[PDB]
Amino acid sequence: TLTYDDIVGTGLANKCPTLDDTARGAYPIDSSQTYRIARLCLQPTTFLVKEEPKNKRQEAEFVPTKLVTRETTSLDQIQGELKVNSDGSLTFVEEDGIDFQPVTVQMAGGERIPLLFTVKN
Amino acid sequence: GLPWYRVHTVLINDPGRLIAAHLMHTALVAGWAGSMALYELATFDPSDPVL
Ligand code: CLA
Ligand code: CLA
Ligand code: CLA
Ligand code: CLA
Ligand SMILES: CC1=C(/C=C/C(C)=C/C=C/C(C)=C/C=C/C=C(C)/C=C/C=C(C)/C=C/C2=C(C)CCCC2(C)C)C(C)(C)CCC1
Ligand SMILES: CC1=C(/C=C/C(C)=C/C=C/C(C)=C/C=C/C=C(C)/C=C/C=C(C)/C=C/C2=C(C)CCCC2(C)C)C(C)(C)CCC1
Ligand SMILES: CCCCCCCCCCCCO[C@@H]1O[C@H](CO)[C@@H](O[C@H]2O[C@H](CO)[C@@H](O)[C@H](O)[C@H]2O)[C@H](O)[C@H]1O
Ligand SMILES: CCCCCCCS[C@@H]1O[C@H](CO)[C@@H](O)[C@H](O)[C@H]1O
Repeated sequence: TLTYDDIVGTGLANKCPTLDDTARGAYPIDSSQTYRIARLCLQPTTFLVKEEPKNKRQEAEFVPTKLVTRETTSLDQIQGELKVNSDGSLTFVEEDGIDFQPVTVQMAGGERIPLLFTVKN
Repeated sequence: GLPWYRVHTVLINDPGRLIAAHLMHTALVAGWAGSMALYELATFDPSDPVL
């Protein structure tokens, strides 16, 4: 466990926690109890933007972009109910958290594309 | 004195100033190439090599 001072300025504050190769187990769901996601974190590694060509009949592709707003893109500290359904599916219902980031990326040639990268609600 | 259409004949017996005039010509042509390319880049739409 690193402290703030270990981390400040490294870029690690924008990275989600990882797990070891060894974590290939199974977390039991006991339909008797209630559950929560206490922390959800999402860390974008790629932003693609769909091109808008001059005619349909060309399937438009998603293309790579360049991030210009730095290491400010991650969603985190998100929490909420983890429901157990009749059919044993689970449903996450987001309640709160740092669940959005404005982001600007740039297309080849310079066009800037701001977006509100989010999982709100 | 020299007619207007002969002014550059001063260079015929002056190798150093001939080289200088050549260099200037060369500077003008290379500067043109540079300027031309920038104007083209400032106006070129790269978004459709098809049509
Ligand atoms: C490659 C081009 C070039 C070079 C290297 C030379 C070099 C020379 N000239 Mg020649 N000359 C040129 C082109 C050139 N000239 C042109 C186009 C004209 C017609 C205007 C002349 C008319 C001329 C005269 C009347 C004389 C020379 C003379 C000479 C010598 C002394 C320098 C001088 O007085 O220049 C004078 C010439 C200029 C300063 C050219 C004027 C600049 C023009 C109008 C372009 C403007 C440039 C500007 C930055 C861009 C405008 C953009 C636009 C959108 C408005 C030297 C051998 C002198 C001498 O040695 O005679 C024995 C002399 O009396 N030249
Ligand atoms: C590499 C090519 C080249 C070179 C280095 C020369 C060099 C020379 N020429 Mg020749 N000439 C050429 C090609 C060339 N010429 C061509 C293609 C023609 C047919 C168009 C001629 C027809 C010609 C005549 C009829 C005469 C010369 C003369 C001369 C001498 C004096 C030039 C002068 O003072 O003009 C001074 C010129 C000005 C002050 C202004 C000229 C402005 C022009 C007309 C329009 C604007 C030009 C513009 C800047 C062009 C740049 C574009 C580029 C692509 C050409 C000099 C030795 C003279 C000579 O023999 O003296 C003894 C002479 O009477 N030339
Ligand atoms: C090793 C011997 C040598 C070499 C390598 C050259 C090469 C050259 N000469 Mg020639 N020349 C020579 C011997 C040589 N010359 C001798 C012994 C004489 C009798 C004195 C001449 C008389 C002569 C005349 C009258 C002219 C040339 C010109 C040229 C140039 C024409 C192409 C140009 O401008 O491209 C474009 C240029 C480049 C792409 C840049 C190249 C990098 C440069 C050369 C580095 C500069 C540093 C260097 C230390 C300076 C001395 C260079 C000098 C050896 C050429 C070119 C650089 C013409 C000229 O210079 O036009 C502008 C020209 O008018 N020469
Ligand atoms: C192979 C390629 C080539 C060659 C052989 C030349 C040769 C010449 N150039 Mg250079 N030039 C070139 C490529 C070339 N150019 C390129 C790519 C550029 C960048 C645009 C230039 C830009 C340039 C400038 C700015 C100048 C030259 C000049 C010259 C002349 C210098 C020697 C002289 O005194 O002639 C004496 C002049 C003549 C014999 C008359 C040439 C007439 C041409 C061929 C026809 C154009 C005339 C027409 C009436 C002009 C209308 C233009 C108007 C609408 C604005 C010579 C004829 C200089 C010159 O003309 O100085 C007076 C000059 O100022 N050139
Ligand atoms: C000094 C210096 C520098 C800078 C430089 C520069 C910036 C330059 C520029 C240059 C340029 C920018 C140039 C330009 C040129 C141009 C030209 C030379 C043009 C010409 C034209 C003509 C000749 C035309 C003709 C005509 C007409 C007009 C019409 C139609 C017909 C015809 C085509 C005939 C640096 C920093 C690098 C460093 C070293 C020092
Ligand atoms: C060493 C020194 C110095 C130096 C200086 C110099 C060397 C300068 C240069 C100068 C120069 C040498 C300049 C130039 C000019 C140029 C011009 C004036 C040009 C014009 C052009 C044009 C006008 C163009 C047009 C066009 C074309 C051609 C094509 C494309 C289109 C367009 C239209 C864009 C000083 C003093 C700083 C001081 C310190 C020391
Ligand atoms: C060495 C000498 C000094 C160097 C200066 C000369 C460089 C000139 C050419 C470089 C190419 C860039 O050229 C320039 O690009 C931008 C972005 O596409 C364009 O800019 C234009 O489109 C963009 C859309 O993305 C708008 O944000 C902008 O308000 C508009 O004017 C210009 O119309 C173009 O002229
Ligand atoms: C001599 C230095 C040249 C200065 C270079 C300008 C940046 S490069 C420039 O960038 C624009 C916007 O991204 C592009 O649209 C354009 O196509 C490209 O030429």
